[PDB]
Amino acid sequence: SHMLRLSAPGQLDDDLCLLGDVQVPVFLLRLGEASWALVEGGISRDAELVWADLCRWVADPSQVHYWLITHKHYDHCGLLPYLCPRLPNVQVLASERTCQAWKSESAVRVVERLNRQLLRQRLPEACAWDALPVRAVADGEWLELGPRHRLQVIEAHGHSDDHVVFYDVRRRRLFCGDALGEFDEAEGVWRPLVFDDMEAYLESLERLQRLPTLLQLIPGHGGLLRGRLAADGAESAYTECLRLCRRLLWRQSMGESLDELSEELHRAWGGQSVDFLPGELHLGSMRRMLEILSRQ
Ligand SMILES: CC(C)(C)CNC(=O)Nc1ccc(NC(=O)c2cccc3cn[nH]c23)cc1
Ligand SMILES: [Fe+3]
Ligand SMILES: [Fe+3]
Repeated sequence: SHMLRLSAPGQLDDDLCLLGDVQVPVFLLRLGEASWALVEGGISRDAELVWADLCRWVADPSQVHYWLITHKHYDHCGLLPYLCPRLPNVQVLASERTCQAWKSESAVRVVERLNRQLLRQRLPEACAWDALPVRAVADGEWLELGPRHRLQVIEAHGHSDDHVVFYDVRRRRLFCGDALGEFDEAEGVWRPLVFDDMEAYLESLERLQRLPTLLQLIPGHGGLLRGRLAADGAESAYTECLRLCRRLLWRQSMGESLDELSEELHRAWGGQSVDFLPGELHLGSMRRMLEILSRQ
C-alpha cells in the first residue's frame, strides 16, 4: 500500500509485468510486437501459476526469446527445467558460474531438494538441468534484447559467488536480484543477505551506487521500488549492512554467541520468506551470514 513499492501481479510499466507471486516473482518484458523476455527464475512449484500468468499476456509463447537469471540459488532458477520445455525459442542468459552450477550434479541436487520442500501437487515434466538452452554472459556484456531494450550485465558478487545484476540504462532500471538484500516491507529498509562474502557484497554495492541515478529498482523478491527507494537503494543497502556488522560486534563484545543474534534475526526477519523458504533454512542462513560478517 506504499506508493513507492509496486507489489501486485500484472502490469507494472508500459513494457513490464509481474508474473506469479510477488514474493518470488518472474518479470515479463515486452521487447516488440512478437518478442518477450523473462527476468528471474523463481521456485519450481510456481511453474503452473507463472505459466498461467504468462499465457494471459503472451498469446504465442514461442515469442519468449530470452530468460535472464541473476544467480543460482534455488529460489531464482527453480522454474527453468519446468517451463523452458514450453518455451521452444527461449535462451537462458546467466553468468559463467551460474551456468556451471547447472552442470554440477551436486549443486542441482540441492536446488531440487529445496524446491521440492515447497510443493503443496506434482511438477510438469522437466528437461535436464544440463540440457537447458543456456548462453553464458560476461561481466560488462551488453544484452541487445530488442530495439528498445539494451541491458548491461554487471557482476555483483557477495550475496553469492555467481551473482549478477542487469541494468536497463534507457529506463534507469536495475534488476538487482538479492545483491541489496531483502527489502523490509513493514519498515522500508534493506535487510542484508550476505551469504557468501561480505567484502565482495559491499564492493558490489559501491559500484552499483555509481550507476546513473535509478528510477526503478527490482530485487529478487517483493516487487518494484521507485522514487527515492530506487535512487538511494544501493547506498541504503550498504548502510544497513554496516549497521548489521556494528550490531554483531556490539553483542559479541558482550560475550554473546552467534546463535543469539541468529535467533533474534530469524524471529524478527523470518516471517517475510516463510512461503518460499523453510524456517530452518532461514535461521541457518542468518547463522551463516553472521559467521561471514564475524570473520570479515
Ligand atoms: C547454491 C547451491 C549449492 C546450488 C544450493 N542452492 C541454494 O539455493 N541454497 C540456498 C539459497 C538461498 C537461500 N535463501 C535464504 O536463506 C534467504 C533468507 C531471507 C531472504 C531471502 C531471499 N532470498 N533468499 C533468502 C537459502 C539456501
Ligand atoms: Fe539468493
Ligand atoms: Fe532469493
